[PDB]
Amino acid sequence: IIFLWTSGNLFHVAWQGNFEQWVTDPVHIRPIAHAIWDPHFGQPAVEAFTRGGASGPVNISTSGVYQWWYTIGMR
Amino acid sequence: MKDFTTYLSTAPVIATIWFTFTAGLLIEINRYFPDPLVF
Amino acid sequence: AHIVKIYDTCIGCTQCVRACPLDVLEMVPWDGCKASQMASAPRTEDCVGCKRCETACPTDFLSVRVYLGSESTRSMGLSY
Amino acid sequence: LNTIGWVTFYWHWKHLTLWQGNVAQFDESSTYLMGWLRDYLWLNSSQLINGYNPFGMNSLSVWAWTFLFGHLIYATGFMFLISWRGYWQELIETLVWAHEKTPLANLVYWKDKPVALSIVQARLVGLAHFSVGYIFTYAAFLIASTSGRF
Amino acid sequence: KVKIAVDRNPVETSFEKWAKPGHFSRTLSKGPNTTTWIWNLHADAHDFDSHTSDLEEISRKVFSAHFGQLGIIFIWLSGMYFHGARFSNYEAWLSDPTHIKPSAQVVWPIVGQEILNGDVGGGFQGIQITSGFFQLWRASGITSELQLYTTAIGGLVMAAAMFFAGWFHYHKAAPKLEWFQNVESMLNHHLGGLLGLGSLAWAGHQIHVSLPVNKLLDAGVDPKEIPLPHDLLLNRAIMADLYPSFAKGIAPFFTLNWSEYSDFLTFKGGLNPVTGGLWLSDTAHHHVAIAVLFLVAGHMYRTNWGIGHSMKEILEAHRGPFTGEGHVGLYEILTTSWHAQLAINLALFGSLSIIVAHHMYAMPPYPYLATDYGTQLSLFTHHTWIGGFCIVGAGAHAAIFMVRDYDPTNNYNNLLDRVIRHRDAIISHLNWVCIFLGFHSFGLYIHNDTMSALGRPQDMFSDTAIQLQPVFAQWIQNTHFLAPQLTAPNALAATSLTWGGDLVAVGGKVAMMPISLGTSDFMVHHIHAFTIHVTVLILLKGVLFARSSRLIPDKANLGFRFPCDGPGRGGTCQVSAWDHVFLGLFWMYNSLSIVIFHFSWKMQSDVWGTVTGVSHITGGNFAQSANTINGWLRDFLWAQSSQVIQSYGSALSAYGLIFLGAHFVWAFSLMFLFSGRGYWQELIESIVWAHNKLKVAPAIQPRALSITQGRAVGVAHYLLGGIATTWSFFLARIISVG
Amino acid sequence: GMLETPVTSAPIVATYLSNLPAYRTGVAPVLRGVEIGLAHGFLLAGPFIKLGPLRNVPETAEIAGSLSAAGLVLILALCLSIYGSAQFQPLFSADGWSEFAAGFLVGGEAGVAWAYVC
Amino acid sequence: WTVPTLNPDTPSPIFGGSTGGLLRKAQTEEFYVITWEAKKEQIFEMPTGGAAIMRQGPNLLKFGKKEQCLALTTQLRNKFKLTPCFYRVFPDGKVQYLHPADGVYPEKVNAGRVGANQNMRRIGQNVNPIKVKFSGRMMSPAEI
Amino acid sequence: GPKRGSLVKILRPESYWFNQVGKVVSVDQSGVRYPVVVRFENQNYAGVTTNNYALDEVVAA
Ligand code: CLA
Ligand code: CLA
Ligand code: CLA
Ligand code: CLA
Ligand code: CLA
Ligand code: CLA
Ligand code: CLA
Ligand SMILES: CC1=C(C/C=C(\C)CCC[C@H](C)CCC[C@H](C)CCCC(C)C)C(=O)c2ccccc2C1=O
Ligand code: SF4
Ligand code: SF4
Ligand code: SF4
Repeated sequence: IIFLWTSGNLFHVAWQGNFEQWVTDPVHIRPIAHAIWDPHFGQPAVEAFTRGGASGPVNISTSGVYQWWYTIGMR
Repeated sequence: MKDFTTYLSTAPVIATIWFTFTAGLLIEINRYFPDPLVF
Repeated sequence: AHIVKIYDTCIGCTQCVRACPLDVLEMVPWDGCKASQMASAPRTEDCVGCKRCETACPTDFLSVRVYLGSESTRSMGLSY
Repeated sequence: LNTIGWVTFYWHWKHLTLWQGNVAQFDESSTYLMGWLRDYLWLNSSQLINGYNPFGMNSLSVWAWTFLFGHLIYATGFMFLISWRGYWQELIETLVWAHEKTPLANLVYWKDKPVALSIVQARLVGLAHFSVGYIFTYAAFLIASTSGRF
Repeated sequence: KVKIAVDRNPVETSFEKWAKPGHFSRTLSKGPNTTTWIWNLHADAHDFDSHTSDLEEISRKVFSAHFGQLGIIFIWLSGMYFHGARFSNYEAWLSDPTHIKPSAQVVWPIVGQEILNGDVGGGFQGIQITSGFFQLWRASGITSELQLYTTAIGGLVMAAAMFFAGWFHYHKAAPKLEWFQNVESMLNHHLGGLLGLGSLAWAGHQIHVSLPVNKLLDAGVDPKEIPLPHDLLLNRAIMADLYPSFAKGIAPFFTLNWSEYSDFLTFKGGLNPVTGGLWLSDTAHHHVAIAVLFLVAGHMYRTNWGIGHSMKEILEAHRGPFTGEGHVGLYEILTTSWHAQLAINLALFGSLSIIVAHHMYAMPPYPYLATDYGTQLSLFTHHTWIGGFCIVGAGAHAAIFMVRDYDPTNNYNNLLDRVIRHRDAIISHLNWVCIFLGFHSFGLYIHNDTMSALGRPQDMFSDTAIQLQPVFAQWIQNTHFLAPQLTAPNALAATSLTWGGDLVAVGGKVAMMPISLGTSDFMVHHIHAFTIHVTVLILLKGVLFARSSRLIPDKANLGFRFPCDGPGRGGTCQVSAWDHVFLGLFWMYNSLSIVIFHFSWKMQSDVWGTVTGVSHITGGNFAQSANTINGWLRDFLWAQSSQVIQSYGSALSAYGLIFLGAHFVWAFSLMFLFSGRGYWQELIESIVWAHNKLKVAPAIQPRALSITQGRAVGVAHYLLGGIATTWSFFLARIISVG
Repeated sequence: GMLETPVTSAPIVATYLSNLPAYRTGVAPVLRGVEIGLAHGFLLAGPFIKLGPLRNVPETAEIAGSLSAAGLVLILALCLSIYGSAQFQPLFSADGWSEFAAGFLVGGEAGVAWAYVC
Repeated sequence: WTVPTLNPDTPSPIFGGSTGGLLRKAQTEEFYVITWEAKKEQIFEMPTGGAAIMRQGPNLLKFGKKEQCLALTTQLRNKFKLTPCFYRVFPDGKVQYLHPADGVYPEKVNAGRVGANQNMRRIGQNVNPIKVKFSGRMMSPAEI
Repeated sequence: GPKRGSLVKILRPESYWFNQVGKVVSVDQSGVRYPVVVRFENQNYAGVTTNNYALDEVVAA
């Protein structure tokens, strides 16, 4: 379960994050955790959670995995 | 009168008198010696 | 069903018997105490575990003990 | 939960006053508990509770909803911690009567007999709701304040 | 035969039993062995049923106890008048009510607490009071501090008379049991003499003292220049100068030409526009009518002559097919059980206090009261709390009757029996309706929170989205506003401004305006209905299952107050009716806190404020914000606690200190509420060992508090904490922004 | 004994409860299911249309309301099926309750489809 | 003394009917039936709530659990000085007599009783829970 | 065993008055297992001030 959890973190960062854009300017770009598909949303929520730089609504990660992965060599 | 002084010897009455004495002693000290922080 | 045990410190005061709201305990002939009476628990299948018996016992420590075991419909006191 | 709440209030407020620049604010206000309640809890929860409002919403609305969500789970755990079993068992016995006497619904009948939660189970469920609401409330406040003001 | 029945010298006045703690109880007179004893000594001190079985001795005890209470209250009133005379700014306030803050408490200059003596105006420094005594004194026509001092001495004398009456009617001449059981005579004397002669003599005081002095005070003449009241009684020509009716004397009264008394017995309605209070002429006519009504009501029951009704005959006469024997047996219950009487009187006395709160906010009876926003908030909140507590008490003593006094072999197929006999149906229906109310009332708030959070405000329950208008309340409001035209022809205005109409302002502040009702008011009223129904559920379940339940068939033998019946049968914690009072106390706190929050926010938002249009204190945010929980959290609690949290370094700093202290006490209660005495007893065992090691173990054995005392301490500190928190919040807020 | 009441022991109430399809004692469980479904799906089609999230978009309010009503009828039929799977191990049997749940599915979908036309 | 039998045709006390009566446990599992012989007509308190007039002679009530029958037995025994006995009835019609199963009430000693569930030791002489680990179930050390 | 009125000391470890001092009331001379009747000036958690003990559970100290 621990290794499946870590593989899921890696997969959702690789597919839905902005990791290849984060590493160029890591001071001014917010790390993206995973995309939001919530059909209960309205259009102001879809507009407001589309922060940048994303296509749709995303969550901004606080778990710190981009700094750890960028330090240990992920690019 | 013996029973009245026995009642005055009970625990809440003596606690009231003694805390009135202690609080009044502290109040008079903080009046005549205003705001002591040191010494 | 709960576990009710009687220990040899019983002095046959009958207090536990007259405290049970379910008629589980009874007094048997015995020779271990001056009262020649000892408690016994032949009907522990109807015991709910309220512990009134333990409250009624005068001895230190208790001579009747209720160990809450597996629950049934009778031990849960269910009328349904 | 109390002790880790103290160490994280302390950590978070000393680092917020470091990150803003005015460590003098922490040095002046941390020596008395009204300074805590005014300058860390009241002050740093302005943009949190403005996550949604009758004028609109922004990206902090999820942390405002989670903040209220944690207050609610905390409060619901107080019910299991304060009120105890026999009240609820008498209430469930009246509910059992009410279901078995109502026509056209008593054709449906339970397989497991409904009873109240046990005493140990009550303590575990109350402590569980208590702790989950504690964690969600402080995580919502911490993430929303630190991300909204920086 | 109704007559005076008294036993001579029952109990010797002696200091002997003062020196023997717990003399009243055979268990407690043995002395203290463990610490539990002390708590028992204070818990059962006034439980006279556990002292004696003899109803006569109990009745005497409660009679003298009541006298003690009255003497204490008279000491309290004496204190308020004395502090109003000696340590206040009442005269200065009389000269300028709109710009001087009522203050009647001053602190001594030690340890810096002198800062609490703030600038209240009138060349005075003290604590601004919100009890409303100044407006009551101005309405009564008091003008000088001397009259207040004289009232203080009078009330002290009356306190001494009440304590003498207590000692006398317990130790020297103590009434017999059949004196107390004359309930028909008691109702006659209290309805005639107390309410009737009370309101008659008060209407006398009003018509002869209040009306002229307050008419001159509204005219503008300096208070010192106004004639003293005895000159108003003595020279009737002055009374004819203000109201010419007084020239004719009492000749129109006896000749039934009462229409000529329309100068001072009016039916104006509304408020005095220069003063913001009800017309004292309306209040005088009101008290005269009330007087005549109650004196008529006090001649209903038969005493020593043939005329008059009989209570048992009226009770036994109302019997139907659905109820069987009907009200038979209730007379015997209510003339032999003090707890049943106490339950009825507490329920109606609490309800009456809540009605007092609503009618006094809506129809301000005192001059310069409506614009003293702090006084209005304080009075409403206070009397609402008192009300709630007395209702919970009613449920408590109802249950105490049910366990100790209920005896079905004089009470067999009766109203009470049928209630006990279909209690499962009653509680199950109340259960369902409580869940229904909870789901739909609270669910609208959660629904709104979700829709507002999801960026879909058009899907909310609000005045602009899905509307839920209070059509019935609006219709009743409109009808009562249109009432003076058709269904009340002799009324000049409506009974209250809140129905609709214009606006009465005094000194730039809004006294009262029409209160509008929308979706938010609909939602809070159904929240109120929900919480009240749940409280009723707990208390009523407590009283109906006090004797037996399917869980505990012999609960009556365990008493009214007992912790449980053991961990068996799944667990029986809090099965006693006392524990139902304990939970009802928490739920009563919940309900009334939401009620006073409703009142506070609504008044500050849609009613109060200054007149330039009207600028309200919070700009009118209620209608759009009071539909989400986040709205209450931010716009009410968070926004309005600014004043309390920044009150340091000023005269309101004590409200900040009591804010923190109340939060502390509330949290402190959770230790008692969430834990149990086994842990604490074992901890005390370790500590006792430590004391034994140093030869300091007490002879009275340290014991952990009982289960029920743990619950009692818990709920008491919980209530004290929460209520005092809202107290400090309210007072600091309304005094600073008022 | 049981408390005698003119609500629990009224004659016209007893005849009305005997006439409802949960009590007729001799009709098929499929027929009971389709009648109960034609009642309940037809009444459940309403509030999804009038109060649902697509209630103000024209030409699609009734479609989404009936589609959500049909989804709820399918969830209710699954609930009936698992209740019968857990309860019995003519109406009160495993085969009879499975026929009753299938009849409720058919009758509820037919009631929603008839409410879309109406 | 011999074991008595249940007479189903025993007149019940005068009672209007409560909501705290029997449930489906009486039809599916069991219900318990109490019987006593009264000396006069007198009102007693029903343990399920309400008052009831007993008849002069035999009486018959049926309850849902054993504690209701003990509560009525204790009430009729301490207040009215009567000698009741309550049975156990199954939906097959099986009748199980108990209380007093000896015939003499259990609050006084009678010869012929065999002591059950009696440990012949103190409570401090129980073994530790390490000695009864890894049995077929949970065991308190007082079980042995 | 010990005589009436003499002070003894309790060695039953699961007793409330273990390692404490009481006063002998009577010693039963039959074959009873716990004949020594000792009163104590302080009560236990059950409010009782009297217990029966064996011979090897009391020491006249
Ligand atoms: C002044 C002379 C006097 C004397 C010597 C006595 C003596 C006695 N009275 Mg009597 N009695 C008196 C005056 C007196 N009484 C008065 C003024 C009243 C009216 C209240 C009564 C009404 C009365 C009743 C109804 C009863 C007695 C009883 C007794 C007997 C025992 C009571 C006792 O010992 O507890 C002494 C009690 C106290 C010392 C505490 C006083 C509590 C005061 C009144 C309450 C107010 C305090 C106040 C709220 C402050 C609180 C502040 C804050 C901390 C909250 C004892 C012979 C009892 C009896 O005979 O039982 C068999 C009894 O039932 N008395
Ligand atoms: C009933 C309610 C009530 C309350 C809450 C207050 C409250 C107050 N009064 Mg007011 N007062 C009252 C009624 C009240 N008063 C009445 C009825 C009178 C007319 C007698 C007065 C006349 C009065 C004056 C003249 C003054 C006050 C003052 C005060 C303030 C300080 C009190 C103080 O520190 O005393 C001093 C503290 C003590 C004396 C503590 C001793 C307590 C003893 C030791 C207890 C012993 C226990 C014993 C068994 C029970 C008492 C028996 C009794 C017969 C002595 C305080 C706000 C003062 C003030 O406002 O300053 C600006 C002030 O000067 N009051
Ligand atoms: C018409 C005459 C009359 C009046 C005015 C009252 C008034 C009162 N009675 Mg009632 N009482 C009466 C006749 C009357 N009673 C009769 C005939 C009986 C026997 C059937 C009773 C039996 C009775 C009992 C058992 C009790 C009362 C109590 C009360 C008080 C209720 C507390 C309150 O809210 O009052 C508001 C308070 C006031 C208005 C304060 C002013 C009171 C003064 C003394 C004026 C009242 C007149 C008084 C009766 C005259 C006494 C003269 C005396 C020197 C002989 C109230 C003072 C209760 C009480 O509290 O006892 C102490 C109580 O327990 N009464
Ligand atoms: C209930 C309270 C009350 C009281 C105490 C009064 C009192 C009074 N009213 Mg008022 N009044 C009232 C209610 C009251 N009123 C109400 C409700 C209305 C509205 C309908 C009025 C409308 C009204 C009007 C229009 C007038 C009054 C007037 C008066 C005064 C004279 C009345 C008179 O002649 O009575 C008859 C006389 C008596 C009853 C005498 C009392 C008995 C004496 C004291 C007995 C003494 C006997 C003793 C042995 C002798 C002393 C011996 C000793 C020295 C040793 C008197 C002060 C008149 C007035 O003067 O206005 C300013 C007046 O014009 N009243
Ligand atoms: C008309 C008013 C009234 C009267 C005369 C009574 C009378 C009684 N009540 Mg009832 N009751 C009432 C209203 C009343 N109650 C209300 C308003 C409630 C709701 C709280 C109740 C709920 C209630 C319960 C649950 C119980 C009673 C019981 C009793 C009986 C014994 C009380 C006793 O001896 O306690 C002694 C008095 C005390 C221990 C006083 C301390 C109470 C708290 C701790 C003080 C509150 C804090 C204070 C306001 C401020 C603190 C300030 C500062 C120190 C921090 C006595 C018949 C008891 C009983 O057994 O009846 C047979 C009982 O169990 N009452
Ligand atoms: C905020 C915390 C909280 C909450 C939510 C509750 C809730 C409740 N209390 Mg409790 N209570 C509380 C605090 C709380 N209490 C505390 C602190 C105490 C100790 C004093 C008590 C002591 C107490 C007593 C003595 C009693 C209650 C009762 C109740 C129930 C009232 C019936 C009702 O309205 O159902 C409606 C349900 C709600 C209002 C809960 C929220 C429902 C949400 C908004 C909608 C549900 C849909 C949901 C979102 C779907 C989830 C799907 C997901 C799982 C996938 C209700 C469940 C009473 C009872 O059960 O009798 C009827 C009762 O007698 N409580
Ligand atoms: C409990 C209070 C409550 C109420 C009244 C509503 C109401 C609504 N919600 Mg909201 N909702 C709630 C709580 C509530 N919600 C909570 C607590 C949450 C967060 C968990 C939400 C989250 C939410 C979302 C995400 C959405 C809604 C939506 C809606 C709307 C349509 C829902 C729908 O179609 O259901 C179908 C309706 C039924 C199945 C009705 C069943 C009830 C019937 C009428 C009972 C009949 C009893 C009858 C009188 C008995 C007669 C007996 C006789 C025949 C014998 C409707 C206005 C939708 C919307 O767009 O809002 C506008 C939507 O998208 N809600
Ligand atoms: C804290 C706590 C205790 C411990 C609290 C106790 C024992 C009360 C202690 C009160 C005071 C501090 C002890 C008595 C003080 C005496 C007056 C001694 C004189 C002291 C002088 C300074 C006056 C319980 O006993 C308990 C029981 C049941 C549920 C919850 C709890 C619970 O939470
Ligand atoms: S168990 Fe306790 S109570 Fe019952 S007999 Fe033995 S000793 Fe007396
Ligand atoms: S627990 Fe309840 S049932 Fe079991 S013995 Fe003690 S009392 Fe009798
Ligand atoms: S002791 Fe406390 S917990 Fe154990 S049963 Fe009695 S009440 Fe419930």
